[PDB]
Amino acid sequence: MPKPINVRVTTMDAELEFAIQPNTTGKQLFDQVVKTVGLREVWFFGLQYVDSKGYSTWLKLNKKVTQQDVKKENPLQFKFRAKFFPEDVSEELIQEITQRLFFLQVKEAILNDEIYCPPETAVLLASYAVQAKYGDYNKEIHKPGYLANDRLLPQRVLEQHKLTKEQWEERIQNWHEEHRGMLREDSMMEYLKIAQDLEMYGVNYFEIKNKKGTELWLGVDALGLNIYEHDDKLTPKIGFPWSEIRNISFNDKKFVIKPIDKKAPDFVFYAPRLRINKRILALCMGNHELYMRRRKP
Ligand SMILES: O=P(O)(O)O[C@@H]1[C@H](O)[C@H](O)[C@@H](OP(=O)(O)O)[C@H](OP(=O)(O)O)[C@H]1O
Repeated sequence: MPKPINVRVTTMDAELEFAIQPNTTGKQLFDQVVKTVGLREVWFFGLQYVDSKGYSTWLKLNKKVTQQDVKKENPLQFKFRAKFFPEDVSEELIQEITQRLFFLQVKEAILNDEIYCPPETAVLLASYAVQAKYGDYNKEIHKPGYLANDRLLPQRVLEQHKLTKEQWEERIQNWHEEHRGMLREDSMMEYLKIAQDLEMYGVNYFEIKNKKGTELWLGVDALGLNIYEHDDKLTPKIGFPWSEIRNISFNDKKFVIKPIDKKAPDFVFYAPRLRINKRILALCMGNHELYMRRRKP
């Protein structure tokens, strides 16, 4: 009689562990996590893991987690993260819990430079993050240098020799002071409001190439498909909202965008490995279904 498998699921700010059955499905496991967290806006999330070959991967709901080549470790390692992003944080993130998990994930991303962010904006962001952690600024508790141990800015901004840490840190203090009567909840939501407008926010980039053989970037967001030149991942060269796409399919390393736009050329591009296009497709499918449920429903 088969022994249970140990699994470790980690949210941005929590450690969860379960004892799964040899025949448990990704869906049943997802069900457990969500029920345990009390998350309701489930359509945004999913479970992430690394496969035996080393790649990061999204867990398939409709299968036995045991049949998904997830790198064998004692407690199996899983990461609960947001897979899809809303079009407007304010209208779609209702639960206080969902709001927090998005703030925590987006912040990390900013902090790692995964999402470009102008220095002055970065400081402005950092200030809300502290109002959320340290509450209101009290001159007696929050003595100067109360942040010198915090990770607040990306390493990219600190490289601004125009100022120094303590300088940058007091810049943030100014903005912290200005946020006095602000709730924790509200501050995290302002952070999200400011970050959702950043060009690189919510877009999944993929290294691609066209007929010509030229390097190109492919972005999949909640709103459609964007093709970026190489030196610029902020501003698209050609776009394709979900309401402008008639059909998208891939051949081996062949991707065809069929535009609803009756008298417009099909856009075609080639992606490196096959398992890549496989995932690019899954995202398109997802952001598309989420795009519809926002209108037609
Ligand atoms: O029939 P199953 O048990 O789902 O078997 C396949 C498995 O779930 C893959 O992970 C999935 O790729 P995605 O990650 O792109 O879903 C593939 O989809 P496909 O058949 O549409 O390639 C499925 O066929």
